[PDB]
Amino acid sequence: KEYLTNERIRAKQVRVVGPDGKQLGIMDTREALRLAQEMDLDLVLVGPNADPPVARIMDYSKWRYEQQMAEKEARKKAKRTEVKSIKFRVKIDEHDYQTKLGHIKRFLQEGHKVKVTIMFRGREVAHPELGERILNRVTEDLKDLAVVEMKPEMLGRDMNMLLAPVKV
Amino acid sequence: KRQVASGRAYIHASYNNTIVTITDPDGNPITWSSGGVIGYKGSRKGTPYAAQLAALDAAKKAMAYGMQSVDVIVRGTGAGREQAIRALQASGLQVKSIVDDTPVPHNGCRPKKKFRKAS
Amino acid sequence: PSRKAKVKATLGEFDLRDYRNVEVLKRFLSETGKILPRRRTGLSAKEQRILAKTIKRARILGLLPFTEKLVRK
Amino acid sequence: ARRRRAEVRQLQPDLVYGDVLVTAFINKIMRDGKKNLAARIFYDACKIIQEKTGQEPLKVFKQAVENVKPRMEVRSRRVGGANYQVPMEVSPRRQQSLALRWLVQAANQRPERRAAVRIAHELMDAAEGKGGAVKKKEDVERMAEANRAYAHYRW
RNA sequence: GUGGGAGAGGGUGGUGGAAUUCCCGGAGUAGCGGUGAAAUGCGCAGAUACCGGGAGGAACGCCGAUGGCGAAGGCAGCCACCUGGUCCACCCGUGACGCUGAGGCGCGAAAGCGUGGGGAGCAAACCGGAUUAGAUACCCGGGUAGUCCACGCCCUAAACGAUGCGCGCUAGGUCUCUGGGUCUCCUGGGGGCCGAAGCUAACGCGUUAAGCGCGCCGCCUGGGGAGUACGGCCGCAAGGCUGAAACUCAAAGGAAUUGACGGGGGCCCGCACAAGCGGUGGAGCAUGUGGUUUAAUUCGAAGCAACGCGAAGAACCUUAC
RNA sequence: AGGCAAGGAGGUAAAAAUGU
Ligand SMILES: [Mg+2]
Ligand SMILES: [Mg+2]
Ligand SMILES: [Mg+2]
Ligand SMILES: [Mg+2]
Ligand SMILES: [Mg+2]
Ligand SMILES: [Mg+2]
Ligand SMILES: [Mg+2]
Ligand SMILES: [Mg+2]
Ligand SMILES: [Mg+2]
Ligand SMILES: [Mg+2]
Ligand SMILES: [Mg+2]
Ligand SMILES: [Mg+2]
Ligand SMILES: [Mg+2]
Ligand SMILES: [Mg+2]
Ligand SMILES: [Mg+2]
Ligand SMILES: [Mg+2]
Ligand SMILES: [Mg+2]
Ligand SMILES: [Mg+2]
Ligand SMILES: [Mg+2]
Ligand SMILES: [Mg+2]
Ligand SMILES: [Mg+2]
Ligand SMILES: [Mg+2]
Ligand SMILES: [Mg+2]
Ligand SMILES: [Mg+2]
Ligand SMILES: [Mg+2]
Ligand SMILES: [Mg+2]
Repeated sequence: KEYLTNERIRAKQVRVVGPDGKQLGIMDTREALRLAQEMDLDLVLVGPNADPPVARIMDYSKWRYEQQMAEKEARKKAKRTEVKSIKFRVKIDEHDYQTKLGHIKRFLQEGHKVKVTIMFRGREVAHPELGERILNRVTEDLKDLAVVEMKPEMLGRDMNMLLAPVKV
Repeated sequence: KRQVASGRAYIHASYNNTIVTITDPDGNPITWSSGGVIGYKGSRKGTPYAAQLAALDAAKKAMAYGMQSVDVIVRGTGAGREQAIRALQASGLQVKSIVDDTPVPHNGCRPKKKFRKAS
Repeated sequence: PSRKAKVKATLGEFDLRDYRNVEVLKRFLSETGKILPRRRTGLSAKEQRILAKTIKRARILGLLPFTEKLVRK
Repeated sequence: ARRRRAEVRQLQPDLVYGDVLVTAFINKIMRDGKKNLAARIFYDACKIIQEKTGQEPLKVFKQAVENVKPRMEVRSRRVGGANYQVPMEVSPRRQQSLALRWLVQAANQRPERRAAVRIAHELMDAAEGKGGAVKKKEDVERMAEANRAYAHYRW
């Protein structure tokens, strides 16, 4: 990633590439340094791997900045949309359920993938009939906004689903 | 490639990063060192050690321009302003006086809600 | 609890209101351009207040320092 | 610990020479609690030293001890969330003990066959300014220079 | 009245630096900023940090108080002007002119709204990021209104000393500010703290009474319902003031006191961790259990404090299966 | 040099829905 500029270079003969891409040849490192000084720029060791080290008369700092920007871009087109969870229950009544649904819808609209999970507690024996039914109802409610990425999965004292947005 | 031998040492000290600028006697700076400059990023940026490192780096840079005769001024307070000062003293640069000039308002505007709750 | 010397007890006879008398007024200002407390001057409250006012007046004129810089630290 | 300062045990001094440090070293060497086996081992080491590097075998030991001694040490502390390697100063006795331990470790971390010989070799190395124990000491010192960072977190 | 005095009392006209942002100028380079961490956010069109100057708007650091003022809301750079209150000494003048105050008229923080301006910061809403099960929130990055001013309007509030105003009486102290004095101590007016009596549900209060009285005014008659509905009035709107009942419950409360609790703290201790030596896990077996298999794997023991335990002796016996 | 304190700092304090 990071290289050796001007004075940090101790290897004696360097291959000198120019500001846009000016091939000046296998030259003295001192000569390269001098050239860099002349153009108000820096000779940066861009390949310590090839034929008598590949060194670039560039604004080192500028290049670094560019690289940083690129990296930032890479981590800003890697998408902020992740997995939003919502923990339901057994004896869920109406208004609260609707609120939950609304929340889910909002999340979907934003772009997210949704861990839809029913927290069980007491009996968790009559669980699938009610919990599963609830889940089914939820799915039905979101048939145009949501697609079922994965079907009910009981792990702990709970069962999880996940729902993905219908069209990207 | 300009060279000076003399000037000031403005240590802006914030809790997130202690930044050190070195200036010529006129007030026109030669170099500066910070926390991202000693690689450190985020939390350590304001850790006293980082400040010390920055100070050292700044001193080194100054030395690459012949500087010795150094007046030192600190502004605000960070984790190591004192640490930075100590580092500078150690370095081998003729430390004339270390002077406090915090940018403290004479009852200025409304501070941000963090620097509010002070009443 | 403050008691080394007092700026009233070190200073003799002087009028308070006269801001022009600046060096005598330079003793109640801190090393930084800041006023010393009641427990540093030695005055009565009224007197202290008057002194403060005078200092302010002086500042407005300019004679005495407004804010300065501590040394060594 | 909590109440009193938990005193250091003053050992019975050496049966042949006359120094407590030597006794301590012997004890350190000793595993399973077999003093007579490892005391003999120590004596053998001494003899070896006398033979090869033409010197009294107490002075050499002392030199070795001096060489392996740390002055700056590294502790572990949780502050804020993360753990920080904290550099701090050692009290003389403790430092000596540490050095002894290191020496013992080095003696056990060598490639040759017999117990005494290895020990002797390690001692010689320590005296010289190299070996295993010395390297360890150096490493420790370095750690208390790459992490002189978190020195203001004084214990 | 005279003679004084304290004061951020208020209003009008100014101005003084610190700060901040913003603009130009420089010099200077790879990051600043942010945090429990970080991420957006800005930065090579050169940002941050540093000096020069300007542009502005706010708000007054130190003094600064546990202080001073006002009737209350409130009030702080300094000046000038206009001006309120008040406090004292002379006891000089008047001769009960007083005290309160239903209504009334005024004032009335902050937000709010209308009209015009200005607008630096801060910053509801709002847009971002994290944080998270969720985040419409605490935390950061911006960001409108608004904050500021002029004119109007609003009128509420923990508009609290949760104590109406007035006088008299009833131990002191102590600290504070302010005045006069025959000024190491008195005597007046404020502000605090400790307390005699007494009082109080207790907490507390205690010459600044919640004590004794008297004067007048304001409310109050369980809570919730409910400051809501209704009407009425006010207001550009928001709302306000004024103010129920049906029903409902047998409470709602306050003080204190135990105890318990607290992601309150302090003081301690324990092989608790550190400092150190040696292990367990990993290997094999030994055993005891869980599980599973079985005709039955007898039963119990259950985190610590069940698990080489009851079993300190299972081939039969023991032994219950 | 010690004894108490006032201030200025600068660190810690920041993370917790599941039963019979
Ligand atoms: Mg008069
Ligand atoms: Mg510029
Ligand atoms: Mg008379
Ligand atoms: Mg008469
Ligand atoms: Mg009246
Ligand atoms: Mg009225
Ligand atoms: Mg902001
Ligand atoms: Mg978010
Ligand atoms: Mg958000
Ligand atoms: Mg914000
Ligand atoms: Mg307005
Ligand atoms: Mg109002
Ligand atoms: Mg109050
Ligand atoms: Mg109030
Ligand atoms: Mg009230
Ligand atoms: Mg008053
Ligand atoms: Mg009084
Ligand atoms: Mg009594
Ligand atoms: Mg009392
Ligand atoms: Mg009294
Ligand atoms: Mg009462
Ligand atoms: Mg209301
Ligand atoms: Mg109505
Ligand atoms: Mg109670
Ligand atoms: Mg209690
Ligand atoms: Mg442990």
